[PDB]
Amino acid sequence: ESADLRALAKHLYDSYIKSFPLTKAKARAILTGKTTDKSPFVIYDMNSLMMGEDKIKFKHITPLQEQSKEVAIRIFQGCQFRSVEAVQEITEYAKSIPGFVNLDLNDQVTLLKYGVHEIIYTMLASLMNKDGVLISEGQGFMTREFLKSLRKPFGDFMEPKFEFAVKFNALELDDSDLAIFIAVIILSGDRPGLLNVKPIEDIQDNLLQALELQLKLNHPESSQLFAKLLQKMTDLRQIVTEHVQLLQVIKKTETDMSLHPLLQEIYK
Amino acid sequence: ESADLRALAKHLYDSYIKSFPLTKAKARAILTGKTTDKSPFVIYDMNSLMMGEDKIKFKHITPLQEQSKEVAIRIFQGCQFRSVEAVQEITEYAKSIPGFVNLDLNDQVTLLKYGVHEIIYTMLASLMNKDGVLISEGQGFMTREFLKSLRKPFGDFMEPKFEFAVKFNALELDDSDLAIFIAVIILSGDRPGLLNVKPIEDIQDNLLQALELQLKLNHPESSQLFAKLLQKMTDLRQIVTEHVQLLQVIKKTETDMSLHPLLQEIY
Ligand SMILES: O=C(O)[C@H](Cc1ccc(-c2ccccc2)cc1)Oc1ccc(-c2ccccc2)cc1
Repeated sequence: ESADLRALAKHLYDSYIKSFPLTKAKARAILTGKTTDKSPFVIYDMNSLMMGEDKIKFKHITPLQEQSKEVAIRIFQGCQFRSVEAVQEITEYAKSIPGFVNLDLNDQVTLLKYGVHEIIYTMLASLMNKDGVLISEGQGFMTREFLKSLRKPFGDFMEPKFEFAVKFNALELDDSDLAIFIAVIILSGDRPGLLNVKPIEDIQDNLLQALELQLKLNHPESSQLFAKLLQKMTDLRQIVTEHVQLLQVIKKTETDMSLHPLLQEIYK
Repeated sequence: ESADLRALAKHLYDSYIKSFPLTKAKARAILTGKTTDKSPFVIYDMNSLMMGEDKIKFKHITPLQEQSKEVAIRIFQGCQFRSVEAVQEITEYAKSIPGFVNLDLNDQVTLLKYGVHEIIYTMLASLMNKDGVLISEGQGFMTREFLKSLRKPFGDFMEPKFEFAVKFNALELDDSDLAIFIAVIILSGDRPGLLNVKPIEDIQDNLLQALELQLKLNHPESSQLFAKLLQKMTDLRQIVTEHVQLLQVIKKTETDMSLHPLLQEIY
């Protein structure tokens, strides 16, 4: 019966809300300006950056850079802390996924290990528009151009994201939809090291049906969306892959940089 | 209307047959399956390879392994020769997919250029099983072991395909299913340099609709088969991408040989 999928649809949207403070909806309301209830301070140049710390809560170094942790770093390190906070949230959302907490704990760990970032970059799409990405719970907004215009081993970090995001937001999906999609991303099974695929495959199979229907109802006039959406899961894999190697480059550049353990562990 | 799709699917099935000599069905019967009416010649040992040129018309080389060109290469350069026949077999099939031709000539070429490797490794899983892959018009059968016992680079070459294949075959798809699947791969749409996507996506949307029903009316007991088949295309995009990585190193090997250029152009 569908009614059960719809109920499952309802269940996941409900945990999504409880788990993530900045829903795509809050985010877009901030970007589309129209609803100028609260607009973001815009960081487009080093000048703005220093200013931003003033306007927004930035415990980083506002004044001089180079000799005391340059900008490129503080932004990257500032970025680090956000992923972690992202991981704690996604981890929190997984638990609410029917059947996820009853899987071999080892598996649960593997699913989060490989799922976290494809999910991080999908949610990130929600905070991005052709020209930039919201930061600090939406209080700020940092330009795509300003980001691309960063140092050699740091300016190449976001561009690929933006590209995936521009074509992804293209599908015009909303939170109710992402809720299930990230759930499907989590219960993969092609993950290296899994011990009991079938039980995992058995849940994802239920999620997908839930998605199929969700996309059908939420997007009638949108032909073949479900099919186009699953294919998007391929763009992610690449992004991650490019993300880790470019990441390795850093390890060598600045051996004085420290990768947050919760992230150091996840990577492999 | 389900009538037009059922038609489209049959149309594609009919074409796929005329274009592809060795069908899964065929290869299957032959493989680990029985149907032993003409058992295929096996190549499990460095010695079974040699003497394999006697029967099994190989249009590319004679058996000679003794300080006179290595085996790994002779085999590697064989997979190529065959893939090139493949490309042609695919080009014909591509040209029978409704709308395909009425597409910008540059778009057709682009679609073909990037979607050919994925189509191959998909069809290669037809001729494979966890123990080995069917060779030469299905006349032969080279062992997985042997391929894994090849040269250093040439070693971790086919393995990633054997693993993809095992998992792909698990889906237990038939030629009627594969036929529509191949088309969907071709008419992708997110290919670099395309000029006019709309017509492309429009035809794929249609092929995706066709595939869905196809799988519905042939694997009912199967669940979310469509979804799972679609997420297999990512494992494909990966096989091919990782295949240029193990192929880029080959350039750093056998290429600069004064006597062999007219052959380098062919590939
Ligand atoms: O983290 C974010 O919210 C954004 C988008 C983003 C970018 C990259 C990732 C990322 C995810 C996993 C590993 C590495 C990076 C995750 C999110 O990137 C930012 C970069 C800098 C800042 C920033 C924070 C404080 C002061 C100045 C800039 C904010 C966001």
